[PDB]
Amino acid sequence: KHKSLGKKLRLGKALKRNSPIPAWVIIKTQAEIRFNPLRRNWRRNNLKV
Amino acid sequence: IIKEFLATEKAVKLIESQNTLTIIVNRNTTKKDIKNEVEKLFSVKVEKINTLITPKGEKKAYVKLKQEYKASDVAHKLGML
Amino acid sequence: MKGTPSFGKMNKTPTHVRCRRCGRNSFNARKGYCAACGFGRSKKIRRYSWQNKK
Amino acid sequence: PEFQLQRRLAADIAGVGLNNIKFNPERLEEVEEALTREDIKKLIKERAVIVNPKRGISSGRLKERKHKRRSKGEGRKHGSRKGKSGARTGDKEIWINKIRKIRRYIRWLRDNNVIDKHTYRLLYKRAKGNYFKNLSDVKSYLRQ
Amino acid sequence: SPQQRSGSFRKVFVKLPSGKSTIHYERRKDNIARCGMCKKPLNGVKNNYTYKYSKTEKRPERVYGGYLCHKCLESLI
Amino acid sequence: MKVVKYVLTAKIDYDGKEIEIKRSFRHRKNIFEFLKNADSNLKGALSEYAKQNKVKSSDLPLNEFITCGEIEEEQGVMRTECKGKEKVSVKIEVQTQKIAK
RNA sequence: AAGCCUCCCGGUGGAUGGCUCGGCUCGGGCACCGAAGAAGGGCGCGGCAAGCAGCGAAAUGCUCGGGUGAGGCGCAAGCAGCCGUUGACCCCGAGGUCCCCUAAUGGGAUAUCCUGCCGGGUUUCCGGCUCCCGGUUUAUAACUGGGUGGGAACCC
RNA sequence: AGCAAACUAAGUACCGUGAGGGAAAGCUGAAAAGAACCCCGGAAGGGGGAGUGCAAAGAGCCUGAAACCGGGUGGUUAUAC
RNA sequence: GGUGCAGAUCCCGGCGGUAGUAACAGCGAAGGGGGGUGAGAAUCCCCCUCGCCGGAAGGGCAAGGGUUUCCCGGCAACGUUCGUCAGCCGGGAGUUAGCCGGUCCUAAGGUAGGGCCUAAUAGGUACCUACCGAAAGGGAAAGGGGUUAACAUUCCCCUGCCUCCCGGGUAGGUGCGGUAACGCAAGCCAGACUCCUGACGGAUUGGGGUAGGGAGAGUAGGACCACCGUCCUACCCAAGCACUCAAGCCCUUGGAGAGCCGUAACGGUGAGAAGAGGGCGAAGGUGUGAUGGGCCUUCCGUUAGGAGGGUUCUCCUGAUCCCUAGUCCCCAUGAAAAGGGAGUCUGGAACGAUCCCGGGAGACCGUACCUAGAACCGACACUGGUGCCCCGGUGAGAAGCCCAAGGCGUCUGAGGGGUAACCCAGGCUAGGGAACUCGGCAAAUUAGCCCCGUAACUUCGGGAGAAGGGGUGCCUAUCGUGGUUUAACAAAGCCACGAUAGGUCGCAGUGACCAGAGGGACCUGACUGUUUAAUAAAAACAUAGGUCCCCGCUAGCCCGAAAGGGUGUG
Repeated sequence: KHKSLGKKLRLGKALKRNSPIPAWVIIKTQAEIRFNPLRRNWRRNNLKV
Repeated sequence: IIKEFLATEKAVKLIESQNTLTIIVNRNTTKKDIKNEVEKLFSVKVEKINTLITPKGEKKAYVKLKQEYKASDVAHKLGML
Repeated sequence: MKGTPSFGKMNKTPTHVRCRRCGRNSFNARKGYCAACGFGRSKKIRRYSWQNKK
Repeated sequence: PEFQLQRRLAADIAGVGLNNIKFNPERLEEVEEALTREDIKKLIKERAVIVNPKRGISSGRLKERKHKRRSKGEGRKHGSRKGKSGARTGDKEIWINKIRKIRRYIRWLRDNNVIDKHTYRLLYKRAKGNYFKNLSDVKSYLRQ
Repeated sequence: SPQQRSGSFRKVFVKLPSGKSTIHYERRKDNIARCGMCKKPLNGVKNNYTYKYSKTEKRPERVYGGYLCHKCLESLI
Repeated sequence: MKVVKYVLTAKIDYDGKEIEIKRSFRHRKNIFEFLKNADSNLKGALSEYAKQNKVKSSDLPLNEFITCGEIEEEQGVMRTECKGKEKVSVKIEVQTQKIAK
């Protein structure tokens, strides 16, 4: 799989990561239930190129 | 320049079996000197260097020492083992 | 056929890729042009006076 | 209770299909504790993991039917032929084998002085003209 | 990444006592060296994909030996 | 590993001199393939002989070296004699040897 | 029994009422930024850190003055640790560092990534490299010193 | 309603090959004192008994309407709108 | 004053009735018994067995996706039902290159800066200069055996090769053999010019290989044993290095005809045939690589391991894969460059390699996984589309049917039923045989191969598989023709095809499967081709043939606002 190093070499908001809230933040904020409002799925959602 | 030393379960097996170290370095992409950065910081000799870029924003090097030196002593000095 | 069978041929390389200047996926690859900021044959930012209602 | 890891690791160590790997029902607590490829190699040796061999099709019926077809002509006859005559023996291959045998036979006779150049040249043209139907036909002509 | 004629398939088992089968891809054969108007490559001249560094092994030992035989030549001396 | 190996010895007999050449095989059907022509193969064996020891122009330019006679095997030892034109004679003797550890 | 009407109790639901660190309109001030690299974007930085905000490999903040006086480690309350009475945090003034793309500018990028040639010390690294103008030097070689893009509306 | 945006990220999520289009969503209490402990349950801000508070529509938390559904009160019902 | 709602196919929010109803069938698959885990099993796990695919439902890899990959732990939501399971949820991890690809070159094509134009540019562009344009075109050099839970021409072991740079020698500077074609360790560094690989269509055929697939003998292991003794599995080796080569083309001699030589076929020859000698020369093969492995197997301890045995021989068949030559065809003549090698000259120094030996170096970026009846696009875990490359019997066959290797019973809802009516697919029907109907629609009939036989008409090629008639199984023996084996012919062993004689059973011998109903007459378009993606495939469009018009190139016809441009490298 041939990635021209703008997506695989720079890693972050360009082909990296989709993660839940860290567990210690959920305890600290005492939140009733704490979600990531930007969660997506590889199969249903779409990632820009 | 060196950033961290990787001590996962794959990294531990390579120290004991292949005499290699696994480090995370800056990805400055004009590389001649990871060889002489470790040869200066730890006073060892390097035989081979194989480098990699992980999918989560890191550059990982597999530096293999010469038979006269043990990668266990370098790891033990850092406290990995 | 116009509908479902022809949407299957929409899995090649896209017509528009990322643009360095604006960070939007609007760079027309085949023409050397960003269809959002003009990067490629405009030094000025592409901007029109109809671009919002008055 | 899932151990698809052990079935997967055993099939490539043994080089067989993943459906050829069977466990020992009486020693499953021992298979369940295997985690590495070194563990699995030992179980195959200790017969805790059985490796089935691949099979083949028995050839007893085929050998007997082929022998009858060869020697008594049974099953070769014109109620068994589905394809065309030229798809069973091509006509060009019939001619290639016929004219090569004739040529290399009279070439031997000329090279060994049984016949002269004029009879060799006369027979060479007749063969090309389909004058003979066999190599037995030329040697009956040779003895006049 | 499927088939391409610019590569020939080989499979090996005759000179062979081990037990497996695979496929090797090599590039098609070369030819005696090229441009063209006079159009005759030569006799005794060598062309290989790599070079054995040879010098007189890849050329005859006449006056114009590697250039061409005595055909397109004497109007050059 | 490999078991059994077939070792061929040819005693080249041209005028005055005498050359002995060795050659191994692996499957006993190659022995007859080597000897099927025995003119190309023996001449190409003499080249390797000259390159190793020294000196060239021994008995090379001989005309067609007439293949061989008939192979006869008495004690599992194959033997044959082959000649060519004149002043060149060869005696061939093939030995089977089990390797064993 | 299927049921039917009325009220009570409960469920489901989220109207009504009250609230508000958000808007909306007027008055009054104030008013250019950029090759000393802008505005805009992309990737990074927290002990455990996903987002916003802040910051840039010196990266949840470094130095010097002034104010303040006992807590501080943002939204955000956990586990663990530390900073501060040798005056911290915070506020104001002045400095330092300031990744890549970007007018983007040594060359190239349908690669936010690659790759040169001179000069300097010398691991790193730091400077110079279209259209014009006034000069140097042999004359098309080379060299010294000096517009481009952004801005809600208003303007020519 | 007020700017499209009073809130865990508004031109944010999400839709389009693209120019472009474009949401939803406020409220425990003065103070978390956010329900120890015991029985049931695989578990569940789940059930029961307790306890905190001026007061538990107690986390799906101010007030809590109607439609709709379930239980009950009072009339009445299988020869007839 | 943003001031009173029952209506606007009103806007938004919540909720009924239909109704616990349709659907969870159709596209050619299927489960059963025993045991386990768990609070809870038609649905998860283990064993036995049964069924289905087997030119795809198996194997390998793209564009696209973007972590879906691997391990551990879960089940509030998610999956057409359930779920203890998962492409879901929580926590940890995983992608290694001088030799693979990008990177480089140019193609059709494009852009920037100058010029010319434009009121102006973010507009046009024939010219000049530069650059861009292919992860299936060109493009220096690697293989095997092993190793992880997850990577491997990338890591380990063994054996190598390329480019450049050092050090030590040597061939050369100042050397040889052959009539010749040619044979070879042949100097160095700086230029100039030239040549040849790179580097190219379609059709058809021979020759040589290789993968693969078979038969027999033997040694180990397995399966069956009512009686026979047969059946299955293993038996095998890379790149590099040394040697060898058929076709073809060359070199000496030789001197042929009213003829010779030769092919599968065309053919060759005094401008020099046959015959004799030779030179250059594929794919492969044989040695070495390798007392190295990996394959089968026995015994002991059954922890850690340890100790043995075998891995041989004779043949056949065979590519749509590979290399090598012919021949034929075009109002088709079937890419360009970087990068390679060589030759001939000019200048310079006397030290010096294109050959052996030792040493050093070879940036940077991609690499996990799917690649599709659940990982891509179609709002979905969508029967569509996007894929390309590959794969024993019967048989002409990659067809239909049956079965290996490999995979599956998740094209993910089930159970009961003497199984109602009815519907979607299928089988058969006495007597009649189109009486049905707009119409023989649908269904039926025929069907493979060999031999015989074949009309009118005709553009003389066709019609034509016209029409029509006969044969076909099994068993017991034979014969003929040809291939192959160190193999003229004849013998021997294997193998293929075509026939012959006799015996025999059934309703039926292309016994299933596969598999044309035929004939006479008229209209219409000559023919092969194209068309309304999603109600029209046609007599419509095109076509070859015919015929007419404009124009001598600063033309004719057409595009532009201009500079200019297409036809026109005509």
